[PDB]
Amino acid sequence: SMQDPIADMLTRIRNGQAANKAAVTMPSSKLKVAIANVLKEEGFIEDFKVEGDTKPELELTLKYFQGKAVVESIQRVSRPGLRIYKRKDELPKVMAGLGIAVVSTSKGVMTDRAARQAGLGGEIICYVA
Amino acid sequence: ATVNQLVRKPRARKVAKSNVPALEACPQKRGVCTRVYTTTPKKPNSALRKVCRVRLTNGFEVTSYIGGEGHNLQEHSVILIRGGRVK
RNA sequence: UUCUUCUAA
RNA sequence: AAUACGUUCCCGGGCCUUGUACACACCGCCCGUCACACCAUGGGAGUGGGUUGCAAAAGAAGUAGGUAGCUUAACCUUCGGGAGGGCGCUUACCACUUUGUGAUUCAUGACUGGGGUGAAGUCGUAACAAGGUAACCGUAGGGGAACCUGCGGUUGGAUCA
RNA sequence: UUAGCUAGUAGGUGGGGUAACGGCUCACCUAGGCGACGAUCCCUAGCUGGUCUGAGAGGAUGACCAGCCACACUGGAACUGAGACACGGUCCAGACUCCUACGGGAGGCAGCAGUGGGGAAUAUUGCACAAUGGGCGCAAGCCUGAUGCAGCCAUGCCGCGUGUAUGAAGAAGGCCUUCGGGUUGUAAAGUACUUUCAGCGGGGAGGAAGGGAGUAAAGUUAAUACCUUUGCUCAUUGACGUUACCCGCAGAAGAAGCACCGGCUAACUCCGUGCCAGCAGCCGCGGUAAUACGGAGGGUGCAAGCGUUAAUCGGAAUUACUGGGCGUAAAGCGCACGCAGGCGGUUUGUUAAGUCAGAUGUGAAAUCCCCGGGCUCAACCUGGGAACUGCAUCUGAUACUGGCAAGCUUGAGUCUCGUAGAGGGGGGUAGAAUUCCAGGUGUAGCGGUGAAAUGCGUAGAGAUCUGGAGGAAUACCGGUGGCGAAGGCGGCCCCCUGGACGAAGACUGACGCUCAGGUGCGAAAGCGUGGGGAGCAAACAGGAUUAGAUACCCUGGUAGUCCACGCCGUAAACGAUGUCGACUUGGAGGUUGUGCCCUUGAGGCGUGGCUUCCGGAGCUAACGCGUUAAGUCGACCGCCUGGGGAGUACGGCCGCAAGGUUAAAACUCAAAUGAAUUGACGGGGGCCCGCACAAGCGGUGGAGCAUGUGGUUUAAUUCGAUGCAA
RNA sequence: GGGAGAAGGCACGCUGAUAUGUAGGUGAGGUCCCUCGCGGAUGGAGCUGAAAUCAGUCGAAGAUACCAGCUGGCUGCAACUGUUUAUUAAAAACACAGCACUGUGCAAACACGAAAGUGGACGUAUACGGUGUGACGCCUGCCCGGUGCCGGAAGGUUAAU
Repeated sequence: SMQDPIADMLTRIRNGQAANKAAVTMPSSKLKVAIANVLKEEGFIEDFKVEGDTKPELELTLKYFQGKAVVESIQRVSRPGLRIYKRKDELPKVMAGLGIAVVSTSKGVMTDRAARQAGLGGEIICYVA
Repeated sequence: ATVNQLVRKPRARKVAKSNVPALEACPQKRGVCTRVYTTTPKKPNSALRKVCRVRLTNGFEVTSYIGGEGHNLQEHSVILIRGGRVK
């Protein structure tokens, strides 16, 4: 049943944009926060609110612009059936670099343009555009 | 199309064959005339197509269209074929 | 209740 | 003059509607035996090749082992021999070759099975409309041929004071 | 449609053997070894750098150059030697060829030429060791069919010509024409100019540098012998060679051709031709006016070549890793189970495997790329660089994925009370019906169809009542209800038994998902033994029916339908939608729980499970789906790849068989196909009209003649009209 | 299950070694227990004795004599083991398990018996009698006119009376 919480997360983001919701909540993970603390920093969400003691629940705030949405695309690169590990030179450019690609390297979670300036590759999670 | 199925079984690209097998990947092959005759074609056209039954080099017995208008062909004659179907 | 068929431009 | 109740049916036309594989348009499309012709093929008493397994036979040359025999310039030496070598002997291995039995593959084969194809044949008209017994899947039976019928299922079927 | 393979095999011990280790060999133990990550067997094949295509991913490919390997008439074996199982060595067997006085011998172009052969097709018994090397020698040298040259083929890649200006009378002529003209066409003619190349004649580098001799000095030694080293002279060394290059010479001279014009795709007329001749990559042209045939003119495309065929990728995303789909266009197994398999909640450490980073090694050269250089440029040659996408090693890195431990509880699973149910087997039991049997009553028909008839009846049927027997199914309830994974399950009762849901809880600690191969279930018909057999009903029989009726209809009627136990394993086994998650507008229901509110009556507010219709976004080729997705995403499995052939052949598998199952190929076509639109049509449905029918009356068709047509006849019976509409 | 001893091929003597008798079999005297026996263990002398390997060695030949299968391929018929023409015929004939029909409710049917009675059967329809067919596999169509058989009792016919 539960084969990924990450692909659960991005689709809950994806279906919440079209549903025009302001708050998408889900149970939280350590890796989930490490991604959610990028897109606020990268300016694709407005707020995330990690709460919950017995079980942490991540509650998001969707960023909307001129009525319509901000997240024009949200994907998954390394799926659980097929993992993706690209070096620092094979880091992509989402929408010719205008979008961002979330990569997890040994130095935590960052974006690809930071990882190029970090000069070290790793596991590409998803594409956000 | 699941990659595990793609792992357990590769994509079988379909293998195509020649429509002109008697030349056996040659440009032209020598032949011997066996019977020279005419043949009515199929429904949309009505003619007497001059044509010859040919014994080849490799023992194959094929038919091959006589192009042009008029010829001097006999049986037991040495000819040369290039290919091409007649529709 | 019964009742068929129309060649090849 | 007669007669018109009437619109059930007939013929035609219009309108809405539905079905539809039709579209030089139901005088439409369409099917299968059968007859003829063409094309490749299945099967097939067999037939002739190729390849190979298997079980043994086979033992040239060669080398290795043994060696009664014949033999033997350097070396030992009493000068007699010593070892060794030669030659032959036999043994081991093995090529050529042979036997049987299989297997596999190609070619061929009286005859026979369907298949596909026809600008004109013969027989019927099953399907397409409720195609004039709705259609079709299974399965079984029957029957020149489409097919028919029984049981079960499907709608990918029309009808409705 | 190759699943089992192996006995020195696999391992050990010991001995032997080889340069070396080791069933390398042998002996003796052990029974191992291998395989679904494809062993085994069959088919095909020298391998790589590379080459070709492709944007890439890839695909194909291995001539030429390289690196390796293998082979040398065939089959064998050793020998020798550091190195051989030796193309140009031996020995044996074979084959073939040759010589012989017949006793015997000899022979190996896959070296370079060449000959024959085969073939669609691939060159000279060519020259020369000058250079470059290689072998021997102190050297000189000797040899080299390695090597450097020439011939040969538009075999390929390049570079170059076959002139340049001018020239309208728009010449002639051709073609075409609206006969006016147009076009060929500045094209040619003519004029002025140029002489590249080829030719001819003359001239004239580099590749020839080295080395070689004679000499000088130094070193070495007793040496000023020799020798060595370094200077100096004499001569050189060229096969190509009549070189590269340079001047003369002469004239526009000696030098352009294929393919194409219907669309696809750049470029049209005319004339011949009449489904003939033909054309043809595809669609398709020719059946008297052809831009598609043939010819001409004109034009387009290329060019010393131009076409056709062959052959490979691309286009083709048409196997979709990049980069596909499976509701109906091909495609989700009939479902369920489940191993291997792949996949995995959460949190903490650990590990550092994967992964990432760095560094070393290697990834030969060539090639390709980039920057240069050289040949008059170009092709070509060549310098440097990058690249060679890898692999090995070392140093890290710790987010994730693993590995290791510990936890947590949401996932998953128990415990507790209940709930609904055609959920399952087993055994009873009812009531109607039908049939049959027996009897009473009673009389002449019954039955069936569209009509009938077969049939049943006076031997008393039918009908009617009474009695009895038997099998099968279980009205009403009943429901776009219920349950089961489906296949499916329907009177009532009993016995055994399953699943689901809900409620409060308690617990467990990730215990999960999917699942090739495997296992079970699995409608109906069919099969096997037994049983049973009312009704019904293939086949079959009769009767109709019709042109025919092996059918539809009637009257019969058997397997079969029922039961027990087994086989078969297919169904439009359909929701034509595989399973388990998560998210995402609603409305109207059905069914089944369970809280609250006074139930203030059949009420309201909740909260679950399941299911039906509608329908938003979204998606969809459309149709539609639409919180039970055909929406958005996750995991894993099954499948698809033009149509016919064909789920067929041939093998295997399974079965008593029927068959099931696995699963092609040849050949053939340019379609097949899905939705949806417009018409048309329906022995489809509504609504309306018409001397359409009905209601009427008179006629035609009988007769004779008139008139017209057909036919026949004729020397000729002029021609045309020929359903309705001659 | 078989076919299949398919077919086909190899070994075979003697001597020695292994081991001057081995594998094995038998098993004392000993020794201990002993409820002491027509004992139990232990114990192994003794005798008896395969099979194999290795190495020799003889012949033309070693299962040397006697003894003791000719095999293969196709097809007819019957499935088979069986039974038979004593004394010219052993089979395709018969029988057969199997199948089908039919009869029969026990004082059975039926048979032998003038009868009594007996067999049937001390069996009771999963029984018995008869006929046909002859395993097993796949099967087994049509015709009741005829001839039989069965069922019917309306009418015609009709005995003794």
